[PDB]
Amino acid sequence: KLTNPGPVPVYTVAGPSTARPLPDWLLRRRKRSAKYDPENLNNFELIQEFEFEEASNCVRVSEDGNWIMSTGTYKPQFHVHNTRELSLSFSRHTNSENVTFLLLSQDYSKSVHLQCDRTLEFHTPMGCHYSIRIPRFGRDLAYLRQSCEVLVPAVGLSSDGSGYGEVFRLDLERGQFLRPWQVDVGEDEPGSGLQGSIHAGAVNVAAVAENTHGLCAFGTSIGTVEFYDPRSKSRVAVLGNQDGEITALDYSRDGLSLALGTSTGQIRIFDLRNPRPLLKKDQGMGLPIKNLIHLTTPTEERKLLSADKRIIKIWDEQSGDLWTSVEPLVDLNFVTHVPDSGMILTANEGKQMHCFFIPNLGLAPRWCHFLDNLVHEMESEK
Amino acid sequence: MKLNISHPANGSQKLIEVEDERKLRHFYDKRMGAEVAGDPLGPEWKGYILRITGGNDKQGFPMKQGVIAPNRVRLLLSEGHSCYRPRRDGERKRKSVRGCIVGPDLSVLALSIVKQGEQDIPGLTDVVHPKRLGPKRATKIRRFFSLSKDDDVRKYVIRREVQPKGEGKKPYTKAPRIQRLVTPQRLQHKRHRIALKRRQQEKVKEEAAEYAQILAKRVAEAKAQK
Amino acid sequence: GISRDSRHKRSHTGAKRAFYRKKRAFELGRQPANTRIGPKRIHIVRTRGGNHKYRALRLDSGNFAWGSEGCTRKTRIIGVVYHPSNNELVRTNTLTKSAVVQIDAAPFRQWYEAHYGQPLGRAAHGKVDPALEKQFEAGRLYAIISSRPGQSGRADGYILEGEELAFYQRKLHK
Amino acid sequence: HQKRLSAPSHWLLDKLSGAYAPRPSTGPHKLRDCMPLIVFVRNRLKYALNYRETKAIMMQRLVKVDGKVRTDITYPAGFMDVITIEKTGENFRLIYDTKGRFTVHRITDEEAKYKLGKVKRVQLGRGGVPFLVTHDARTIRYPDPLIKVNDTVKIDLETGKITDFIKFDTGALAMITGGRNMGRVGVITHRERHDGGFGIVHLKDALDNTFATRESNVFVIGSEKPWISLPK
Amino acid sequence: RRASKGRKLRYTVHEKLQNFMAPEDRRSWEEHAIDRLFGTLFGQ
Amino acid sequence: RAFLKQPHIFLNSKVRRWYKDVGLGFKTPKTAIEGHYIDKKCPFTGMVSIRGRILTGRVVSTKMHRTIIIRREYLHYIPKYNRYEKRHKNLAAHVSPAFRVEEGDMVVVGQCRPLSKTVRFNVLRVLPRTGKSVKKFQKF
Amino acid sequence: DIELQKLALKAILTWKSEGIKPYQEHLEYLLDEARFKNELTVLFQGDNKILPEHRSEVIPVLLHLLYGRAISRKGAASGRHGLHATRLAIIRQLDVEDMGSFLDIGLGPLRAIRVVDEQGVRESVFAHEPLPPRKQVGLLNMLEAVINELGTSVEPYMDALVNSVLYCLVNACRKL
RNA sequence: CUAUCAACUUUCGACGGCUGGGUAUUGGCCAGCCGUGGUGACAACGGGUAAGGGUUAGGGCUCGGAGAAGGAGCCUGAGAAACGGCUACUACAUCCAAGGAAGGGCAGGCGCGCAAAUUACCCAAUCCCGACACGGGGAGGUAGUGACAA
RNA sequence: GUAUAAGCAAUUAUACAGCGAAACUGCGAAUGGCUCAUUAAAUCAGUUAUCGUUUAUUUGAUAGUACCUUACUACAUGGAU
Repeated sequence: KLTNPGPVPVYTVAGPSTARPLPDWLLRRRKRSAKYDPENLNNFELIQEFEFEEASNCVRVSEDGNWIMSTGTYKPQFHVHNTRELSLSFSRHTNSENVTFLLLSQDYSKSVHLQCDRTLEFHTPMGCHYSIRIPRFGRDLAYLRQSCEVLVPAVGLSSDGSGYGEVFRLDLERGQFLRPWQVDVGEDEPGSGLQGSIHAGAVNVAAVAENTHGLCAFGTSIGTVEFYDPRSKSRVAVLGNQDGEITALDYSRDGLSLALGTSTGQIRIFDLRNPRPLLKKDQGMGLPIKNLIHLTTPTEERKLLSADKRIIKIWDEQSGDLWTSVEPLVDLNFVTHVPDSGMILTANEGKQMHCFFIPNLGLAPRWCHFLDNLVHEMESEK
Repeated sequence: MKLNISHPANGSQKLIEVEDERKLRHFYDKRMGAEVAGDPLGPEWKGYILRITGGNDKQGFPMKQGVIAPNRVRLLLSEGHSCYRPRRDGERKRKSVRGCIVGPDLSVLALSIVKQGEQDIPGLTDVVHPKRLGPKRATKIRRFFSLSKDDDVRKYVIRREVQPKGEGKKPYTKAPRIQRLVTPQRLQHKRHRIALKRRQQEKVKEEAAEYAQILAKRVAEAKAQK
Repeated sequence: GISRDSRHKRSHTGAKRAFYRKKRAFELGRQPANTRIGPKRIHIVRTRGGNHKYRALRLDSGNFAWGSEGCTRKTRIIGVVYHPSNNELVRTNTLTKSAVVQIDAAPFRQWYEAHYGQPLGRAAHGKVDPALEKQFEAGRLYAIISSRPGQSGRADGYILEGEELAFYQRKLHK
Repeated sequence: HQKRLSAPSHWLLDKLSGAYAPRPSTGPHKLRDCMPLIVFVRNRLKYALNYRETKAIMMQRLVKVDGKVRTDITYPAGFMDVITIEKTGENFRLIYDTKGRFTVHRITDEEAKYKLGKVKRVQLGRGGVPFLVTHDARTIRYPDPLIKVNDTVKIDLETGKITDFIKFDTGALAMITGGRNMGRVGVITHRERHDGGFGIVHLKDALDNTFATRESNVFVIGSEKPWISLPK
Repeated sequence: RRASKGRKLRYTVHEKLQNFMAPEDRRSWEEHAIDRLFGTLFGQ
Repeated sequence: RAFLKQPHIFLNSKVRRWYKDVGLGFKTPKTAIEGHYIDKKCPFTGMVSIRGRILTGRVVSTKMHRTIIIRREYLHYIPKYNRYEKRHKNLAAHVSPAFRVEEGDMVVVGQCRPLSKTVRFNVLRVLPRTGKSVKKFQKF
Repeated sequence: DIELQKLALKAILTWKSEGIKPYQEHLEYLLDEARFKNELTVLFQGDNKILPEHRSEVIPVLLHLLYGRAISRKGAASGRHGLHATRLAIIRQLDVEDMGSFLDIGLGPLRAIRVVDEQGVRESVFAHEPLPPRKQVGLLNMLEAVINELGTSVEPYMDALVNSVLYCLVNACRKL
């Protein structure tokens, strides 16, 4: 566990130390053969077996906050950790490298994931209910909860009817594929296969509010955000012609402001009624941004940015200034905060899935109590 | 909370009964491996500092280094970890252990004296305990004794004396069979090895030459037929 | 879940048979490996007979053969440009067999100017196809991957040249 | 652990060797074409009685097969492998008969010094050197350049050197080692190619009986020249 | 047909996929504000 | 699609075409020799080799991409009738673009490594006749 | 000697400098004997190339380390792939001004030698040896690799190269 | 054996070819791309469940799917998806100082209140497994009962 | 292969020597067998092929690979249990 910046310190309590680590086999040979002397005090991990040995894809934390589900790539699996028991509860293999997973229950008792071989897989504790193939390739996943329906965006343009583009939406009380919502993606080559072209033709991100009204927002590769209203099942708005692909999409706690982002690396915080951007920030380099979420240090509101330059930037919302910047030293593919405060679980490319602790953002969560005493010890040592 | 006090340099150890959690209070919320002074413990313990290395709480559970849960927790131990030995090969077993956080619910604390003080613990630092066995391999004996090239580990090895049975016979010595000691039989082993190498290559050279002249012979006969 | 047996498919005459047995160990087929660009990540898999095969998951460099002149060099890999199997693979920047990808040209240009002498990309035996010269002036060549990155643990292949080169330029423009 | 009846019927066991029968170990000769050393000692030669007796005899260096001491009990010794026993100083060789059964022959040292082995195949080994595969699973490096497939070689058995060779020839006498006409010593008179698999030879005896055996089962012994002492 | 392997949406009910989750209606707004906002989007 | 190629012949050199004979008394056709067509399952162009059984037959459905269907007729002895009965068998074989396919001809095929679930044979020598449709019956 | 190399590089990193500061991981990975080729090809033609600003501050220590790894006899196997491919790799990935400073490091005593004067021969030079022949063999193989990888960029380095190789050739033929 | 089974497949791709992935390897085995099939009155397809070969005078002789409380995943090893282990869920059951801990099969007797063949001995021979002449073997033989007969 | 058992049993040139518990290391347990909804040329049997693959153990042969700027050197190899 280290401390990267001066003013607002970040703490990488768990995570890889090196950018290019060797084979674990050679590391074990060296450790059991030669003489070593490691920093035994501050070197540890907080959750046993928090790795995958090849890479990682996605982390989420349950609504109850007792279950951490995390997928990894080789022998493509997902581990589930009982965070009260601070260890690996189980580890289940699959047939291909997971793209995106969403939990359903407040515990881990039901999960689903869009999976690289064009599949939706449904996991119980008892096992794995039979997967459903979707016709066209997937990009992300969302779940209408007030009316149970999982919906995936897809790349390419539809088969017949129109040439708009599709978000496959199937209900769970009904079971069938209801209907792909018609979302225009852009013009394609007429001489092409059914799985689109290599340059464009993609819907990327879906995001839905679960406590406010819930406008189903979709983001398309020509930089175009659309809005569908549930209980109407039709298009409401089209806005935001941007230069980058729309890859960022999340609502606020009130249910009014949206924050979307362009793969040049430019975030725009919009209102749902004022088409002028409420806030604009171009940041980092040309590497495409990946994820963004609102969060409140319980007095003040702030915003996450995650992009694969090893850059995560916590911005302010009421001012726009940069609060904190963190360089995760390796690639990273997903970010999540614990719902309590202060800890950011980050899925990466490296072996060890790494989490950050901001003391100025919040306290240590209800299952690692001594992490505050550990930051305490770091301020003792420095 | 009894304390298993161990002096690793002198090689001695002693359990110490400890009442007065008011005296013990400085140990609380300290991770395994943290350095703590023994001056708060007792007036005899002036100038000492000691590290902690684990212990067992009530209901007898071990304390594994590297776990932050202060309560009892439930890990999954693989082969090469502490507090578990594998029943069979390749086994991963889920066991419950106590985290590194020294709480009030412990029963024994493993403590190790790292720097002494001016006073002496009576049963702890006064008593010396030797190492059980001396070094066996030749190079480690050489590093232990700082011998020169001509200084004969065969006569500088450790010896141990015992008495046998037979109603008090002569005392009897024992010597540890120095391993990495070069002998003429080792020399002849290596020499016979390289002799085997050169004999084999000599054989293949001879047979290759004879096959060369036999192929010249058979090609000459086939062309004389032609 | 994944297997290679043919019990579940239909008969040659178009019939369905129960043929209910259990998946044994010799019809095992392992999960695929999306070999992507990054630092070197290779997982070792022991297979029947105790053979080792190296599933390469993240690769940066491989070697490529400019064997027309008789050289080959270990260069980096920028990113895939076209793939005959899947446009999703072209999107997700995956390296498989027969995958055309732009590679760095600097060791090749170094070897060229060292051997023949004339600068390239800035006598009568040192001659270049003009399309290859344009690739050198841009500094990012078109090569193909022909080594199996999944079952060999290395990205190696030959540079593109001539008819295949122009064919793949036309395919990229398609 | 097959039964005595299911054991091959050409290494003989009487009606009292129990319901079981040993299986040969892994070695040069094939499973069906083997005579194990315990069955050679205590069932055919009867130089011992019991499994433990044969264990003791084979444990002391007393039975030598093909010039090398053999330790284990069930070492396979299928076909034309000389068996030198020094305490009796005898050498035994395994041939077949007209019916197709193992027949043991007694030989002294002069004819016991060499072996006659059929060539399985020939290739180039590592380093670019031709090597030669017998049916005894013996590999001879650097052979005579005329020795093709289905040749026969007289082997020194002391240095393993290629002492002589015999050529596959129509007009030569042979011995059969397989097929329904197994073990019928006679002369090769005809070869039929049948390119596409399973070439045939037509082999008659010395006394006017024609039959068709396949080249794989054919084992060349000599044109007239019976280089091994066949039993009279 | 060119489409067997899931390529067309077979609108067929699934036995195990029948009754997974009950709808829990979690919306903090009284729906009049929300559909009045859907009326008063950018367009009005 | 990608560019098709013979596996290890160097094309773009600034300084050939490989085709092997199967043997068995066969002759490679001239379209296989010089015709620039390329396919991996052709025994004269690809790396597929022919060994084992050699069979004949008559094509029935040539309307397929380089694979024919062969009706194999023979006489089945049933003991209850003590009579011979006609039985047709439906094979398949990978057809090379070297030869001129004719429907109803007499084609010799050869056993190869399994190229598909049904395709186990390669065509070697067609013999052109005037074979008719399904209504024709003959042992071949 | 690789242990002395590790201690020396630790000392140079003790010289806390902003020039060496962004490259210490590349230095230790070049030095670790199981990461040499991969660390080389991530150093050169990677995203984190040597910045030309403090290139004059980082190149000397990097080049002395490259000479150490190209001179090492411990970890090398046999054959051309044993240490010859390593030297060829280093010289192929090097640059020409870097090559000039490197050959300055490579020619120890023979950096400032003069083989020809205003007169023809310098017998006072040739009847005195500053180098053992083992080091001469190493120098000469090194320089053959340098020339073979250099090509036409030899022009600013002739007045040293020809002096070196001619001194070696004439001392050899005098030893004949 | 059957047309009270004449249409079947494309409802897990059905037949190709090309491209790759994975497999020890070939292969629609799987992922993209496009083509149109493939089977059938010479009996497809379905239905019924009643699931032999070789050794030739003869009879004899020899040989012949799914699971280890239940799904699901993983591990070693040349050879297993071992049920040997683990991991989570479910269904049981046991100990306790109530904080906690380990665990799942076969054989025998009764199965009316009235009934009837051993809870036997040894690896002695044949055979098998090991660092190995010596250790270990639930195949194998030896023994006991019988008026059911003969 | 690893013995300093604080294990026995001894002397006629003293690192060790004979026997040798425990322990580390290597091998072994792809069956001997039990239960029950069955498998209707797919298994199975003949008949081929592997130029489409794997193989511990078996026996046979088998591997020429130095120097190559450490030199004002190094020359009885390390650490763990």
